[PDB]
Amino acid sequence: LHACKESEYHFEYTACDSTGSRWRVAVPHSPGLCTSLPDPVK
Amino acid sequence: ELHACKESEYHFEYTACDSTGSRWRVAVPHSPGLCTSLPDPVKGTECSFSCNAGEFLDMKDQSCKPCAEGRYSLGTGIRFDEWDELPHG
Amino acid sequence: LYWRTTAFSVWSSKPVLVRNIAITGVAYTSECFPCKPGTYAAKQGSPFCKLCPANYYSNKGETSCHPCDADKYSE
Ligand SMILES: [Cu+2]
Ligand SMILES: [Cu+2]
Repeated sequence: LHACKESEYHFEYTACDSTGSRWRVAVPHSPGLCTSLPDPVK
Repeated sequence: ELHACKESEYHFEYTACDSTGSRWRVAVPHSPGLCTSLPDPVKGTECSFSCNAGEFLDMKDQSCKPCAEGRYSLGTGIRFDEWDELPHG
Repeated sequence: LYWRTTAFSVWSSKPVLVRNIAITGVAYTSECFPCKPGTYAAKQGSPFCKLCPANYYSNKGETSCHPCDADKYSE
């Protein structure tokens, strides 16, 4: 699995918690394709 | 520069449900900027996983675990057995 | 620790060069780190990430170095 560039990923939001905070996570457009994805941020 | 967090610093969480109903079991650190090299996201359950009464959803493997001893789960529901005051709602 | 060099003024020199300072016994247990870019590790337990061979390239966390293109070179 080669490292993925800006193209094969979309940035999706996690589920809202009780306090109301979400995490911006980066998801491969199709399952199983790369590693070293950008770190999720608030 | 950052760490390679063990099982103790990264927690699984589901992404927002899309129109079709697919979720990704993305790995999230407990606090921002603490580790890198998180496990790759995998397919989650189709936005309708409902564990039966007495079970809780285990994120490591997406299945309903039978809980522990001396503890109850109430399942996908609620109960209003207490009536000292009017319950909220 | 002290590193010191004093050069005698003999009217002539090549400076002393120091690399890979490794001090053991500090801070008790430490955690694992992803391999730096351009370095790869094959099996678990590596105390260091081996350098990828020339004409090959790699990135962070890779277990192997991907081959490079024909029209490209890499030290
Ligand atoms: Cu935590
Ligand atoms: Cu390869």
